[PDB]
Amino acid sequence: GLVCPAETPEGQACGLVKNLSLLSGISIGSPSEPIINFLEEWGMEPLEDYDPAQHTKSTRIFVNGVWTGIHRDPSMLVSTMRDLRRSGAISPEVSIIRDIREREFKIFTDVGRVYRPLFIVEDDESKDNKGELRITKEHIRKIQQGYDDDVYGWSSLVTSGVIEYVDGEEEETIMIAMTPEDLQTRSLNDTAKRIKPEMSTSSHHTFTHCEIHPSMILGVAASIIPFPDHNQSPRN
Amino acid sequence: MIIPVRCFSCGKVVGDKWDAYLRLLEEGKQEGDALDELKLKRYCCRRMVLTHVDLIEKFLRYNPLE
Amino acid sequence: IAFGFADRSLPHFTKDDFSPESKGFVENSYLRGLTPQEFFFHAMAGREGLIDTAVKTAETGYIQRRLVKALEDIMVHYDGTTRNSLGDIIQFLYGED
Amino acid sequence: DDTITTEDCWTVISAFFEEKGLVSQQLDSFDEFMETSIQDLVWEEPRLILDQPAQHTNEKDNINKRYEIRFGKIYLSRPTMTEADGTTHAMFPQEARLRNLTYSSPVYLDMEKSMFTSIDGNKVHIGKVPIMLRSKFCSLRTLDEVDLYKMKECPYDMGGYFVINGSEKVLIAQERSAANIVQVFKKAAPSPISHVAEIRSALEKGSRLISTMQIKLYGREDKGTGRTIKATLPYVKQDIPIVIVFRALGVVPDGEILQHICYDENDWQMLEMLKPCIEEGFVIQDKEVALDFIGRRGSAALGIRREKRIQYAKDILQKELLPHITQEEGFETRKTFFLGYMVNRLLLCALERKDQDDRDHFGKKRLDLAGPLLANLFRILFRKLTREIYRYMQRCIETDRDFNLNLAVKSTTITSGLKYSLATGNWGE
Amino acid sequence: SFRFCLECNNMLYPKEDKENQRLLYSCRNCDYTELAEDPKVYRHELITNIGETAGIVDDIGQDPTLPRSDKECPECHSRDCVFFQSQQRRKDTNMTLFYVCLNCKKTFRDE
Amino acid sequence: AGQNAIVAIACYSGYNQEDSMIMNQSSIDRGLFRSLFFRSYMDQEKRFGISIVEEFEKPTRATTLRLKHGTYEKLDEDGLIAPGVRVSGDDIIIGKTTPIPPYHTKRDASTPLRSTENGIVDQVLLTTNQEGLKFVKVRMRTTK
Amino acid sequence: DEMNLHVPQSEETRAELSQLCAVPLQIVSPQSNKPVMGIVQDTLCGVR
Amino acid sequence: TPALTVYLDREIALDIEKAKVIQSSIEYTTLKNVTSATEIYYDPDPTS
RNA sequence: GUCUUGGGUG
Ligand SMILES: [Zn+2]
Ligand SMILES: [Zn+2]
Ligand SMILES: [Zn+2]
Repeated sequence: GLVCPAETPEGQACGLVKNLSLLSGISIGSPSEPIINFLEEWGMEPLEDYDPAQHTKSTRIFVNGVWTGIHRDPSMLVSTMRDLRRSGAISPEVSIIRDIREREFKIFTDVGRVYRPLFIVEDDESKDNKGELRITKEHIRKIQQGYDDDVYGWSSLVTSGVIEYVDGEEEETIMIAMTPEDLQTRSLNDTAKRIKPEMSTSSHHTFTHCEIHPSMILGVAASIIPFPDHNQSPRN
Repeated sequence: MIIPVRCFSCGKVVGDKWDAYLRLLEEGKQEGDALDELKLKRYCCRRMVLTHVDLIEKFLRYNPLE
Repeated sequence: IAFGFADRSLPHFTKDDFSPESKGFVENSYLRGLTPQEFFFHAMAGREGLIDTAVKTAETGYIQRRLVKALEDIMVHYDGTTRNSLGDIIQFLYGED
Repeated sequence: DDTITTEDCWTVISAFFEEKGLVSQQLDSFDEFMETSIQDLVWEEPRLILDQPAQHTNEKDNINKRYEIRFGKIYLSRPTMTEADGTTHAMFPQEARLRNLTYSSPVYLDMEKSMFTSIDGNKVHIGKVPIMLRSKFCSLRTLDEVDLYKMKECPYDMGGYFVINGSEKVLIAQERSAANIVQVFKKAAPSPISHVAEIRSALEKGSRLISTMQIKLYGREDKGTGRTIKATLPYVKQDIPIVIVFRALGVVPDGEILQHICYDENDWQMLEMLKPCIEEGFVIQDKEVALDFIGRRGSAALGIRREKRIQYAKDILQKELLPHITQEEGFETRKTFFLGYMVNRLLLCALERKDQDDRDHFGKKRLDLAGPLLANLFRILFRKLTREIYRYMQRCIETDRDFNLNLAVKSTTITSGLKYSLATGNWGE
Repeated sequence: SFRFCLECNNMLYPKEDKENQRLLYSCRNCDYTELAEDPKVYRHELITNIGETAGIVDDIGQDPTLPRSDKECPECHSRDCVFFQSQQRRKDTNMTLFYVCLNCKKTFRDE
Repeated sequence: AGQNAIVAIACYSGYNQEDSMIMNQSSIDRGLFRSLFFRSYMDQEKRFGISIVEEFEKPTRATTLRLKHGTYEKLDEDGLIAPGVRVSGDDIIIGKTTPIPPYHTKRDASTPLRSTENGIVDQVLLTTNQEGLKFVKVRMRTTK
Repeated sequence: DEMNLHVPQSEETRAELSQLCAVPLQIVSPQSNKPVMGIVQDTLCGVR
Repeated sequence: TPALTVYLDREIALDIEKAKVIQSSIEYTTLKNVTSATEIYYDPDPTS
C-alpha cells in the first residue's frame, strides 16, 4: 500500500529506487505539545514518579521515540487518542501505535512517515453497527453533491471518522479486510470467477479496517497495465 | 489531435464523420448506435471514431503568435 | 514467504497462521487471475529473481576473467604435450587421449 | 442505507484525487519549508558577538566592548527579474525557461546591530531561493485556466519542480532510517561483539542528526569469557562500561543501577547476564571518579587537570548524550531510565526472548522530500553567511566607523549554493 | 536471587565464617554481615522455559489480531477463547499452544 | 501515448520470430505510429574582457579562419538561419565569430546541425541572457 | 539487441576468418561435444 | 559445509545395528552434550 | 575538446 510492488528500475538501482503507491502520502510533521498535554490530562504518570518495584503492569508511553511516562490502563488511552484523531482534534497524520506483548504505547508525529488511507470498520462491540463500514450512502451522496445538508470533500470524510491514515508501524496492530464484501462470510461454485481464499482457520474475524480498493497498491506506471493480475510479475 | 482522414486498417474515409458523430452524441444516442448510423460496420473503422481524442481544441487555446 | 510483519506475512492475515495461503501459496492460475495477496507474493518472488539476475553476473564475470587469465598461456605443442609459457608441463598428453 | 459498492469506492477515490492530485507531497513539503523552516534556521543561531576587554597599549583604561547583530524576521517576495539595464519586472516560469534563467524569490533578513560598552539595518538581501512551480509562492498559483493559457502554461502541468538556469529540476525523495528508535542487531562469527543496540538522536526542532550511541554486548557464544556490556559515548575513543555511566549520571548503588535495568527482580537469566558488568565496573563508587574515567578518554588535548577534565566529561554526558531526551541539566534521571530501557532491549535480544529488529521494516524509515533537504542545505549555507558576517565585522569595526550592513552580507553565497546543488544534484557545499 | 544492603544499599557477596563454617554474605563497602537462608551460591541453565506463560496481560483479550478458538475453558466452560503459541523465541521451541479465556482471564492449555 | 492496432497472432511468414513483428505498410502510409520530433540548439555570446566579445554574424572567409566544413549559405545577415528552411547534417544554423587576441583577426564558434539529423527549422528565438548579452535558440522539426 | 561487425583489412586476415572462424566450422562445440545451433522457434514447431 | 563420506566395512556395511554402533563410536560428544544444569554447594564437612 | 554527475538500452 505504500510503494508500488512492480515499478522499479532494472539493474543496479533495482529495489533501491522506489515509486509511491497512488494513495501514498508523506507526513509533514506536527507539534508534540498537544499530544503531551492530552497524555498528561488523561492520566499518564511521569518518570520522576516511577518505581519498577510497584509498576510491574504499567505500560510505557513513547512520543517520537522519547519515553515520557507510564500508564495504568492503555485501553482507554488508545480509545480516547483514536477518537480525538478521528474527530480532528489531533493531526490526522499522527501515528497511534499500541503494542500489547511489549506493554508499550508509541505516538509518532515525525515528518517523512509514509501513510495510506483505509476505511474504518466499526469495531466497538456494543452497537448493531458493529462489524460494518461506517461509510454509508449518505456520505457518497454528500461527496457527489459537494456540500453537507446543514465544500464536502475528502478531508470531511477523514474528519468525520470514516477514513483514517495508517503508516507502516500502526499497520502492525490492525486487521484489514481486503474488500467490503469480506466483512461478511458468504454461504457460488463459479468455475470461472477466481476462488476468493477459503480463510477457514479463524473462528471469528474482528476487522478494524477495509481497503478502499486493492488496485491502489500500484503506482503511476503500473496503473496503465490492463489485468496485471493475469501476468507474471517481471512482465509488469 | 484531429480526426484522421482515413481508417488506418482499411482506408475508409472517416474524416468527414466526426461532426455528425458529435451531433449524434449530443441528442442522446449511445456510441454504438451513433457509429451504426454513420455506417461504420467494421470494428477497425468504428474504433477509429470511438477512440479519437481531439487535442486541437486544447492546442487552439494558446494565442496566435503572429 | 517470511513473517515480514510481526508474526504474519501481510496485515490481512492473523498472527501465527501457517496455512498455504498465508505463507505464499498461489492457488489460482494465470488465466483465473491472482488475488491481491497472491499478486504481492508473486511480485516478491519475481523481485528475488530479478535481483539474482542483476547481482550474480558480476561474480560470474569475475570468475570467468580469473579462469581465462589463469589458463590463457596453455597450448598443445607439436610433441603432444600441454605446456604453459614457462615451458612447464601441465599434461603429458592433452586430455590424456 | 445500502451496501457500499465498488463504484462508491471509486467515488471516494475520485474525491481523494480531486483534493490532492498526484504531486501534493512535493508542493506541501516546499510550502512548509518556505513558511516555517527558513525562519527557524535563522533563529537557530540568532546572534553573533565580538568582544575585547582591555590591554591594547592604552593607559590601563579597560572597557568591555561587544558588537552584536540580532537576525529578525524573514521577508519573502514574489520572483522578480533584473535586467542588465537595472530595470525590473515580474518573472514567470515560461520566460525563465526560454532565456535560461533561474526562477527564484528574494529573501530579506532584518538585522539589528547592537553595541554594549562597559568600562571595566534594513531588509538585508541574503540571497534568492528557487521557487517550486505551482506552490503557494509561485506566480502561477492565483491564476485561472484562462490566464494560464495566456501565460503559455499547460493546465495539465502539475508543478512540483524547480527552474534553475531554464532547466526543470525535480528533487528525489531520500530514504533514511528513522531517528530516536532503538534497534538491536545480531553480529558475525569472527566478532567478539554479538549484540548491538544502536540509536541515532535528533531534535523535534530542525529534525537534524546530533549524535549516535551504540551499546554493544562483548562476548561470543561460548567464547569471549567476559559477557560484559559497554557503552560507546560520542567524542570518546574507547568504549566505557555501563555501570560507569550510570554512576556518572548520579545513581551509585548497584541495586539502583540494576533496578533501572531490571523491572522484574524475579527474572534470573538476565540478572545472571548482568553480573560481569557489575564486576568489571566494581571499582568506582562515586560520580566524580567515574566521570573522570570517562574524561580520561575524551580524545581531547593532553594533560587537563582533574577539575576541568570533569567539566569536559560532564559536558559530553549532558549534550551529545541523547539530545532528544533533553540537552539541559538537572534531568539526568530520564537519561538513566532510557539507558535501562536500551539495556533491557539489548538483553531481550541477547537472551533470545525477542527477535532481532528488522532493518527493512518500512515503518522504521523516513522519507526526506524537498522541505527537509532544502532545510539542511540552507542551514549549511546560512552558517557560511554568518561566518562571513563575523569575519567582516572583525575587520571593518577596527576602522571605528558606522556601517550599514548592506556591504557586510555577500548575498551570492546562499544563491550560488542553492543554484549549484539544484543544478548538479550534489547535496552539499 | 541476590539481595542488597540494608545499610549501604549495595549488593551482598558470599563469604565464609571460618570460625563457624557458615556461609555469610559480605558487604564490599561496609562491615555489615547478615545471616542468609539459602546455602546455594550459583546456578547455570541450558534447558530453560522462562517466557512460556509470561507473554500475557490483562487486556490481551482486547487484542483484535489474536485468533479465537472454540476450545472449552476448563474453569468456566466458556466456548470462546483467544489462543497463541509459545512466546519463547528459540529455534527448537515447540509449536504447542496456549489458551486464554475471555471470561475468567485464566490461561489454560489443550493437553 | 499509444494507438489501438489490429493484431493477429500468427506464424505468418517467419519474419516475426524471436520478438520480431510484422507491420502493415499501408497502415504506416495512413499514419499509424507516426510522430513529430523537435530538437532545439542553443548558443549565446560571451564576454572575454572589456571590448572582446563574440558576435552572431555570417562569417566571411577572408576575415575568418578555421571555418567549418559545412555550408554557410543558409544564414541571414544576422548569423541566424530563418524558420521554414530545410537543413541537412553538417549545415551551419548559428554563425558565430570569436576575436583573435593580440586583418584576419577572428576565429569561428559556429553551431552546426547534428551530423545525423535532417529536418526543417521551426522557431528561431532571439533574446538576451542573464547578463544582457545576445541569446539564441533554434528549434528544428522533423517527422519519423 | 545490437551486434558488432569487424572488417579484415588484408588477405591474411580474410583467409584466417574464412578458414577458422566461419559459421559452418563452429556447428559442433568442444564444450559438450554436441551441436550449438539447432532448428528453432517456428521451423521446429512447423516440422513437428 | 565440510563433510566426510565414511564407507563402512562390508560386515558392518550390511547390518544396521553394527553400523549404528560404528556411528556411536565415530560421533563426538562432550560433557556439554549430556549436562543439564550445574550448581555450587558449600559443603563444609566431606563426611556429612 | 576534457572531467564528473544523472537517466537509460542489450
Ligand atoms: Zn477500417
Ligand atoms: Zn554490605
Ligand atoms: Zn475460561
